[PDB]
Amino acid sequence: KLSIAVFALGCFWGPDAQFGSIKGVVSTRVGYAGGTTNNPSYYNLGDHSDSIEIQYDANVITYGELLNIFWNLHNPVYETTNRQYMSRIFYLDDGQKSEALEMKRQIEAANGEKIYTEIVPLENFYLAEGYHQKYYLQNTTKLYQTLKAIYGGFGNLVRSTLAARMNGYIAGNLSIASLKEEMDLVELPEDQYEKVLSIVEEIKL
Ligand SMILES: C[S@](=O)CC[C@H](N)C(=O)O
Repeated sequence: KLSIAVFALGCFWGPDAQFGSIKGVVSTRVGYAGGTTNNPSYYNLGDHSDSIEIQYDANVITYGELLNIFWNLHNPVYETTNRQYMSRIFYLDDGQKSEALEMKRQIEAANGEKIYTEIVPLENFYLAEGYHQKYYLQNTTKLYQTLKAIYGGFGNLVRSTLAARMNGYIAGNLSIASLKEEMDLVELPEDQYEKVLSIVEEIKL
């Protein structure tokens, strides 16, 4: 049992890699939310926004810390009607709602600009296509294939904490030192630890 935040802040690849680099974030998935059609998809998006579902351990990171990361990944100071990329916070309860509203007020005071992020109730979140998940990792072929065999397949891999961290590492959002600690948590057999580590070290160059 973990806590859930659902945010929208533009194309979801960067957010996936950024939030997935953070201690306390257990898993991420990208998808679509905020519209009024069931089962949207990339070429049939309707009025939905590109969104990220963050599953986090509230004992380790708070919703307030996640909102602060959210507002540091983009600066939503213009009003657009482009639903696919609109800045939105989908609250799952009234505590999330009030923390978001308060933090939005603080930001507007501290920097002087109106924030256009819509703070709205989460209705339905729909998972994006598999090719959008852990996008940087998926497109780093050897590392991906190795990790995928270790986790037992695509679904198990992309739902894992280590994939979230690896994806963030490839994207440039996590140090190799922190990544290595994460690899340590998984307790791989020595040989697999070494295969993964040499790919990762080769990526650092
Ligand atoms: C998920 S974003 O809307 C897609 C952006 C585009 N395919 C690109 O590679 O630049």
